[PDB]
Amino acid sequence: MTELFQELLVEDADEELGWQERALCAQTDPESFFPEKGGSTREAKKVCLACEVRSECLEYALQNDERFGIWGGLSERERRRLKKK
DNA sequence: CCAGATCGTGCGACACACCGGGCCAATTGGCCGATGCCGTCCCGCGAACCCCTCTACCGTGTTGAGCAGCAGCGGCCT
Ligand code: SF4
Repeated sequence: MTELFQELLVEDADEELGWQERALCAQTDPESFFPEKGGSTREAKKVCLACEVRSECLEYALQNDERFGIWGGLSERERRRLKKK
């Protein structure tokens, strides 16, 4: 349908700062990614599943070692066990 | 002519609509409490850092043009 022939051939920016700009969650409620009280961690996991820079997000999160929120489709203890493994 | 598409109607299934129950998984996220390394500070000494002081064969010198005010002088006036 309205796919623009996979981004088409009309582009003038020819400039990218980094993989932040390709983040899908930026098009989405930030609050849902930090479940307070008990919360849930599956809808935002589904959102991350379709992210095109999931690997980069996971790598950056692990390298900087944030212990809050859900990054790369994984929550805190998945990151912790991956770090410990 | 007359037979399937369309639709009427019917029976069933049925994917949930409800609105209410009764428990549970995941997943907590706090810092609880205990343990440990770094920032700040107070000397301790020493290198340097800046200021002050003194040395007595003796030695004695660095263009043109325009406009205006002041000093010297010739010459009355008394
Ligand atoms: S993987 Fe990272 S960048 Fe992508 S949507 Fe999830 S949190 Fe955002």
